[PDB]
Amino acid sequence: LEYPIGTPQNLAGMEIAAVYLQPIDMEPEGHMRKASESDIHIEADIHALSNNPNGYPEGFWVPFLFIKYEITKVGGSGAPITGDMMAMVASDGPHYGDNVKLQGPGKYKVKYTIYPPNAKENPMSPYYGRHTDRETGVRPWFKTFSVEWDFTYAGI
Amino acid sequence: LEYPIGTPQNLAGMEIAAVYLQPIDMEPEGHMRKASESDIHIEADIHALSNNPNGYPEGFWVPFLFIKYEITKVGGSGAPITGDMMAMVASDGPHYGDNVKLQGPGKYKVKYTIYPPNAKENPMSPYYGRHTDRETGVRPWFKTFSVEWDFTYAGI
Ligand SMILES: [Cu+]
Ligand SMILES: [Cu+]
Ligand SMILES: [Fe+3]
Ligand SMILES: [Fe+3]
Ligand SMILES: [Fe+3]
Ligand SMILES: [Fe+3]
Repeated sequence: LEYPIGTPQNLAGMEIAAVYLQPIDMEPEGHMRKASESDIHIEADIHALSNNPNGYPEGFWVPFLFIKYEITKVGGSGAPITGDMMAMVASDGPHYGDNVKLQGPGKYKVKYTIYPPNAKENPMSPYYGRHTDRETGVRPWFKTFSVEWDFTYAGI
Repeated sequence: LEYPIGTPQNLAGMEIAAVYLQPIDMEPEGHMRKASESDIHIEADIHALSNNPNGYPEGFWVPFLFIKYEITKVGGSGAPITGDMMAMVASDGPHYGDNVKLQGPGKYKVKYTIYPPNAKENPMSPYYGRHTDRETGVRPWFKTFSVEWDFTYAGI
């Protein structure tokens, strides 16, 4: 089962939603924190809106992005939980996610930093292209942006 | 306007169609053969079918694949034209494609070799995951396969 973190935010011709669930098992092994050592599996569900400037039809998953997360416990006496999400596929389709260990129940601040395919930070920069010619060309990639939400962790 | 290469073939829970159009200009530069040095831009349009075993909803583009192509001129006294396609986005959405120089008008044989994200040959093996756990898990990736077509090049 999936639990939402705030309401989805629409930016750069995309709908950015943040959900969480029980920790997961993934292939290749050694990328995700072990489920037994994790608290949640945090996800970034990024999908195209109508008239997306980079050629994606409505509802399509936006691939080859790189998402960095920052999770801070509201009022908590702990450091921010940071990490990088990974592109993966599940029963609900492709998404960006990571297995995370939290700092107990309470209110938390979540911040995602979405990097375009051409970003200096994006390892998949040389693997994904964009047509520029008049006939089949699309608009330049969006510039790196951040997105925040507040959520109450109860303990799932 | 795109021109078709035979009829699409349905394999491994996907619909595999081969098209071509005029050569393109792509960002980043230095990956595609120059449009002035090319004859066509060959594409592989791979989309999910209903009941796709790896979690893709119907119509969705299948990402992180690696496609190798082999183009032979029927009866022609020329070497086969080979290469690797690249994941890119255009006005019609994401796909795999490459700029190719043909050997004049005539009948041709096209052969694509589709590699799953976990393939030894696929550079994007450490970049794309798959849930394996009972609840959110999907079926293992398809095994590497080939698809062939015959087409008549008239000259764009
Ligand atoms: Cu995931
Ligand atoms: Cu292309
Ligand atoms: Fe393994
Ligand atoms: Fe294993
Ligand atoms: Fe999800
Ligand atoms: Fe196309």
